[PDB]
Amino acid sequence: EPQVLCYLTSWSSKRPSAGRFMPENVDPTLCTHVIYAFATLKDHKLTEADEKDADMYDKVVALREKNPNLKILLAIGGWAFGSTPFKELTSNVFRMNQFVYEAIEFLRDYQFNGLDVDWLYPRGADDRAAFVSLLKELRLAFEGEAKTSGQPRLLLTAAVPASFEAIAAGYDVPEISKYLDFINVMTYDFHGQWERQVGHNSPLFPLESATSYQKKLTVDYSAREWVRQGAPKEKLMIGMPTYGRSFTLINDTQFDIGAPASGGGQAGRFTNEAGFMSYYEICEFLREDNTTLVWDNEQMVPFAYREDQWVGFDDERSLKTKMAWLKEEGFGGIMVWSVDMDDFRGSCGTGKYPLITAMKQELSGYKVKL
Ligand SMILES: CC(=O)N[C@@H]1[C@@H](O)[C@H](O[C@@H]2O[C@H](CO)[C@@H](O[C@@H]3O[C@H](CO)[C@@H](O[C@@H]4O[C@H](CO)[C@@H](O[C@@H]5O[C@H](CO)[C@@H](O)[C@H](O)[C@H]5NC(C)=O)[C@H](O)[C@H]4NC(C)=O)[C@H](O)[C@H]3NC(C)=O)[C@H](O)[C@H]2NC(C)=O)[C@@H](CO)O[C@H]1O
Ligand SMILES: *[C@@H]1O[C@H](CO)[C@@H](O)[C@H](O)[C@H]1NC(C)=O
Repeated sequence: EPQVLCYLTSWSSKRPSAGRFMPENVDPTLCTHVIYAFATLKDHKLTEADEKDADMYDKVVALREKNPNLKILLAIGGWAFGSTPFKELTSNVFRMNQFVYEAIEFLRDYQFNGLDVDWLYPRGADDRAAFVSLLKELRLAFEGEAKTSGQPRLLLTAAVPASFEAIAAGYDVPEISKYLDFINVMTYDFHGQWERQVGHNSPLFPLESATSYQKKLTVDYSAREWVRQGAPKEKLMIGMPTYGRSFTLINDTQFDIGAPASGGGQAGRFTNEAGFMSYYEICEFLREDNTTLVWDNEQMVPFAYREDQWVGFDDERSLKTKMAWLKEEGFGGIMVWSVDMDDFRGSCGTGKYPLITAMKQELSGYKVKL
């Protein structure tokens, strides 16, 4: 029963032209869960991050109206949110607990199936405990709300980093595994525009060339590191990106892995952030005159370059290769960032939703067992 958790970004509705994505562009039979990103905290209380995000929460739910087994979650936090609103939330108990109690109310008001807690990232010994405390009080209050109210319990999931260094620094893995329904490993952003050398967003395996250090910055090593630190395989949802990480090359003749980069690459027309492109933006890039598509047979992922623009991404083949690895490793399913950056319109010339469809196909008939 492999689970497929799909993140829906709220800000995708603000995209121009075709890029614009709304909750009813979602194929309600694709994913097993849809997670809406993100909400915020208004004085340590879970709330809408924008005034008529509200009607969107209502639109993203009632995807259930056409798939009643579909679970809809609300996400809190994310990258831009930072760590500060979480240290505050968890600095004292009345604050944290009244957040829990009121979040349930909030969640039930909108008829969300659960909460995805995305604190990026706890660091150090007291952040470690605050994170476990937060997860414990929420999970326990959820359990205890189900038997006072008599409804199916609210779900508790959390997104977690890939880096082994990040795991040690902020994550008591046996403890959070205990309270989380689902552990969403963000096995992407291994390399990107913060770096001055070309590297791939999401390599499954490393180059044989690689330093022992970077042999660790792979989907395979990361997911396994989590298993090593206590994580139950059936709760491990391995992250799958539908975007690629792009670079501007210092020199056009140097396009290989490790090639010097001045920084991020040209923003896509619709996502408007230099450093990455959606998959439908990748497709246009591929269609352009003399773009060179390269398959990395060691890393099992593709990248492509034209002139001084270089992008490493996931396609149908690499994602299926990862599904074969995941079934072989016995993981409980996948997490997708994000449903709105897959080619949902089918403009790439393949099917509609070609990336998530590919992963679905390869997961068919897979039962996770122990
Ligand atoms: C090996 C190692 O240590 N590597 C790290 C590397 O991990 C670090 O990169 C960061 O990784 C984390 C995952 O661990 C990324 O956060 C995840 O993944 C999602 C995709 O990257 C991320 O989506 C981003 O969310 C932002 C909001 O928090 C989006 O900002 C939005 O930008 C829009 C313009 O483009 C704007 O209109 C919106 O208003 C704005 N939204 C908000 C709320 O402000 C951003 O666009 C989006 N990126 C996308 C969609 O591609 C999620 O936040 C998060 N998912 C979760 C929590 O479930 C994070 O993105 C990575 N950071 C960067 C800068 O790439 C890296 C950082 O330097 O360090 C390495 O060492
Ligand atoms: C690009 O790199 C080559 C070496 O591969 C070098 O000879 C050339 O001068 C460079 N071109 C520039 C910096 O414009």
